[PDB]
Amino acid sequence: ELINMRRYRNAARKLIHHYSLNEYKISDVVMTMIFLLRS
Amino acid sequence: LINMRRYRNAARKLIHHYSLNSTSSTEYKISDVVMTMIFLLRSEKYHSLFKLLETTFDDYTCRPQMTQVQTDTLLDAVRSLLEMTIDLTTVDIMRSSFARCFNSPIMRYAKIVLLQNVADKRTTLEELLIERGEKIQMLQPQQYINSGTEIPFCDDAEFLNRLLKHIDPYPLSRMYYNAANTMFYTTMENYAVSNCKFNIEDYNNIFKVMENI
Amino acid sequence: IMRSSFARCFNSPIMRYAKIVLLQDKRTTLEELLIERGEKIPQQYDDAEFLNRLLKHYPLSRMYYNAANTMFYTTMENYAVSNCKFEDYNNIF
Amino acid sequence: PIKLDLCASVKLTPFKPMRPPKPMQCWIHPRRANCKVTRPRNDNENDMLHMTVLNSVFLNEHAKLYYRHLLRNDQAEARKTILNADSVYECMLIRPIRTEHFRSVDEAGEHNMSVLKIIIDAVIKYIGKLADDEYILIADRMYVDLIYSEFRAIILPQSAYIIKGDYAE
Amino acid sequence: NKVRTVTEIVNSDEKIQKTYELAEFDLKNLSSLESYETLKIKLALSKYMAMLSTLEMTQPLLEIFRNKADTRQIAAVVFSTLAFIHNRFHPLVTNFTNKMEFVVTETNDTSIPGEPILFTENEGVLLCSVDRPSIVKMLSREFDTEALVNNCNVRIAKTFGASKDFSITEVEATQYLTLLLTVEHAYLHYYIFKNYGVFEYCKSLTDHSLFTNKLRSTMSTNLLLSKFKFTIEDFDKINS
Amino acid sequence: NKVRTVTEIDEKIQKTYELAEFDLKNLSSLESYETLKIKLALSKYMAMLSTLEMTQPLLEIFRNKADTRQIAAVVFSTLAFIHNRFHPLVTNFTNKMEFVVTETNDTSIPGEPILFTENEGVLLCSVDRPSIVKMLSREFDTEALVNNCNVRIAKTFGDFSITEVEATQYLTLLLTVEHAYLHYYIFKNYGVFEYCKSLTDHSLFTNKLRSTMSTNLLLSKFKFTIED
Amino acid sequence: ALSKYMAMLSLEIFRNKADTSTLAFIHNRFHMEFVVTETSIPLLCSVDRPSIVKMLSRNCNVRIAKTFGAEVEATQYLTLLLTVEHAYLHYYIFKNYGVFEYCKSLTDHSLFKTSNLLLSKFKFTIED
Repeated sequence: ELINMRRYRNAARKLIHHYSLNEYKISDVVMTMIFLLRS
Repeated sequence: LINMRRYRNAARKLIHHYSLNSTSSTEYKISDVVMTMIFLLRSEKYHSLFKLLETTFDDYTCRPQMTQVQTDTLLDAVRSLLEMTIDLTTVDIMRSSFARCFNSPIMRYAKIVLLQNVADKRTTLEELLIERGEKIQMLQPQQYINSGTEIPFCDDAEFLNRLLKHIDPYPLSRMYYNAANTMFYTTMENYAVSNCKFNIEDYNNIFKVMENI
Repeated sequence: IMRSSFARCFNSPIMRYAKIVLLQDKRTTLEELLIERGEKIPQQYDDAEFLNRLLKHYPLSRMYYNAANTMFYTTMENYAVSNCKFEDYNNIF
Repeated sequence: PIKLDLCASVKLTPFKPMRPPKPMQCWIHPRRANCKVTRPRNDNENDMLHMTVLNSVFLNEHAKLYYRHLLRNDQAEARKTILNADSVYECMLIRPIRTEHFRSVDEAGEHNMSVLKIIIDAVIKYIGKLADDEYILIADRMYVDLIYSEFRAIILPQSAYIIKGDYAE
Repeated sequence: NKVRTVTEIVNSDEKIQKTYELAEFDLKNLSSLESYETLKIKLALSKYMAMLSTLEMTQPLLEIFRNKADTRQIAAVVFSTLAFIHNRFHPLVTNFTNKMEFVVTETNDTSIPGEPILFTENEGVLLCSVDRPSIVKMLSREFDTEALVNNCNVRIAKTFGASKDFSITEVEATQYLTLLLTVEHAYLHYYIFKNYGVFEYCKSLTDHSLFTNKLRSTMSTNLLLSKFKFTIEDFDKINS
Repeated sequence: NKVRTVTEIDEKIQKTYELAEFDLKNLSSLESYETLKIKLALSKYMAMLSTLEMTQPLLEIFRNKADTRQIAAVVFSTLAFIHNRFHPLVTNFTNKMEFVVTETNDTSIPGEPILFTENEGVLLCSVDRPSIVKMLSREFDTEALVNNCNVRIAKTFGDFSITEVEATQYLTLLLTVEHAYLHYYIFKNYGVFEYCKSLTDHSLFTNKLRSTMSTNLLLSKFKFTIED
Repeated sequence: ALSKYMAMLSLEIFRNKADTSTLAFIHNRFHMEFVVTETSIPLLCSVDRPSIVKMLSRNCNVRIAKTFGAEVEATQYLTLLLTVEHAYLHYYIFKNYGVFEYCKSLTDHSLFKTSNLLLSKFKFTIED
């Protein structure tokens, strides 16, 4: 597996959840966007 | 599908800035790093650098290891993307920049940093100088210019005037910028590799002295 | 990550004991310096046109200045190396 | 608001000799207006300085800001008092190492019990420098303000009062 | 500020008065000064490169530095550059100590940060430490000869008022400027050496502010660098 | 500071001189001279030890659990040599000295293994030979250097059997019997009372030495302390 | 006098240490064993050669009217001559006053034909 998909799922979930709400890091955005790209 | 042209441009400019080779200065956004790293994820040849920048997301104290042929493969890949030669210190610069980027969270403004996260036993300038002086004193001066050798001043006035017209369009201010920036880059990287604390303060005291005189 | 945590733990110093660390005005009078030196003190046994040419080949003030400051600075160096206390110089000049 | 025993008892405008900082905020103590962070514009990657605005009431008879009476072997690189009329200003120079930073006691919630151990050691020896017959009072809170890195802890200026007792033997 | 010159005729009281904003003439003075400085800098560079060409430099400086083997050329070019600099500070002087030596540093173990070029006399004559890899990487640094580098009103004024072959680009101009500046700083260090001793050389290396003490007396009576002022972006916060 | 000298014959030209260079040269000469003198004294003393027919090394002189005669010989030699150091005119000690060589912790007082307490008729020197061996039982770091930045960097840019280690033991014994000699001085000058007081507080040596010794010392070359 | 001294001469002599008329010329102006030291105060004639090495090695209107009308060796040599002249003066004290008076002159110089000598023709001063 190129990217462990679990943390990608989790990061995407939490980032989008906080955005919907209205603590994070740029690397987190990187993991979420690559979660996206893989999906 | 995506625009490999823009992705390549972003990746190239970003590495140029991180490697300090380019005296050019430009602000980079999150979009830019996304652009570059997606390019890497698309560049099968550069997927080795892609794994390296993936591993940089880790504790950022690790030093990755790879076999020699893997090493020259990485070097050829980075040379191909840069179309400069290049060396492993540039790779360490890349990795340290990626680590210092990831660990830095999003902010409304750019945080200006100094090169660190390299190597491990903190070193000063004084004993660094001691070692340099000892080794150089132990090394024979391979050259010898004798007498008060005449300066070959090119007295040809028209030669100097053609040189002048040929350099007149040059914005000398840009020349100052590029030269000073490259000087600073080499000085600071030599400090980082030597693991000697770079002292920006006296570096600026140089400019202060210039202003005074 | 946990491996790296252990790595840094290994990279932490531990207790030591106390150590006697190390750390690296009076001007010698002329009399004893001169005594020692002398105690420590034999090996070897008109033209007008040329004069004018020498003359033609220099601000005199600056030249005497350079020579005099040279000699004064060397005398100060000799005093410093000898630890010797330094007016008699003015008596010379 | 100043008067005089003079028959006119003229109004005397309380001119302030110095110029207090305009940006009166502190990321270490954002709520504390009297806390003014000033990372000195210079291990030096984390050099530090901070000025605390207090009332001159906490000054003693010999012109000394009370809490300073129990600081010995002061790890703080620099520290001294200033006054601009009633207001006063304590500026403390510090410089942790690159991998070291100091953090406000406020809302610390620190789980490292040994860091708490060093903090409590600092404060306990501090108050131990007190004299038995001498009583102390604090006018800001029921605690002492302090900032601290894992490596060391540095007391903050305090609303301190020094009242001396007299035990009749 | 303002000057109100009176034009009149003594025959009658008829008088005339013109205010003259000295700012425009001060700006003309400043523009003439900047043009003259640019010209002198460019002609100094022209002389330097012309004497380099007369130094039978075949391959441009860049791969002169890439050349490990031809230390003859490295010594010749460094000696010529330092000669040109000292002549700039000493137009009368055009030759140096009879004997000269040059030593090259080719690794981190031999190359120092900050001052890749150094000197440490062998107690009889001064030897020229020169870090070839450092300058190799210096020139190898990609360059920005397209993005112009910088009061807005006076800037617009100088813009609009400004009524705007051997193979060389502006990149080598950057390269030669950088070499001249590095050798300038190194030569200042070596001036400190020759003028005050090796100990003072060392302390000035450790503290470039001492160049103010030792050269505000002499050099200012200026630098090629002194044309502009230089600093670090947002140096204030950088310091903290 | 700065000392400017004006030289002229109206044309006036004034030079400026920095006294820092003179201070530098003066200091460097001072440390070189002091190191030379200290090594000279060490060489002289170890040479008179060599002439003391000690065919066995000083550590062996402490492996002699039984032979306290040579222990007394070396103690008297060191003490008389130090007495000459502070009294170059005198090269000898009072007629008789008595020696007892302690051999246990309960017979050795911490800090002062060497001591001089009178038996009410004459001073007796109590020395714990095992303690002295423990002094000499520690390997000495003769490999890594020991320690202003600018002065240090600039100055850096400026056959019978003996070793650096042996020189270390010689310096150690010299300074130890030196401290013991200071105690003996307090004794001979101001009684049982004051030598004991100097033993308790060695700050007493301060005020007791400005009288004579200041009018110097091996150890004065360096200054010592403990960390933080 | 400087040109005459140059002419009869016709740091390098101080470079070759083993290579160890000026005094006679100065004697003529104002009117013998040799030894050279290498280590130096801050008829034998001692010569502190290291000191000598340290010596040797170490109107607008008128101008414009003229316009419209259209050396290191010198310092070294004069410094060396002045040093040799002071040495000759002290040797003269030795000859004409005595050994002890010569030493007193060395220690203190206030105690002191002269016109030809170039030392009397200029003044040098020192400021705190």
